[PDB]
Amino acid sequence: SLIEFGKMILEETGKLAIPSYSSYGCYCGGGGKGTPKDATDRCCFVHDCCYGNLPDCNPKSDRYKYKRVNGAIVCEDGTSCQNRICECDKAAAICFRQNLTTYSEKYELYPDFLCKGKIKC
Repeated sequence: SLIEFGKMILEETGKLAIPSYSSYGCYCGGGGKGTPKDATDRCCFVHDCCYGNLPDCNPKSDRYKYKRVNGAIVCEDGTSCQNRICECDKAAAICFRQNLTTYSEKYELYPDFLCKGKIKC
């Protein structure tokens, strides 16, 4: 769930999911159209695609558990949806941490009409 995702993001990056990653670019938050603007946005695209691979799961509300072993994120065992959701989210958090040096506030509240283009998962 967004509660766990939010916590991963904060832990990894030192940034609050809302609003740093909830209105960024074309895919972070309410994405769904266009070419991703930068590496962070691409992280959101991949994350959207990962969720899109689980059409009978409910990633926003189904809670999972995770722990850290030596700083690394480890998804605890739960149902099979919880497992897959967690791996999607873990990958996004690490993607965000990897691209922190190019995070650009100019993409915050990015306007919808500028999200142009096409990109398949």
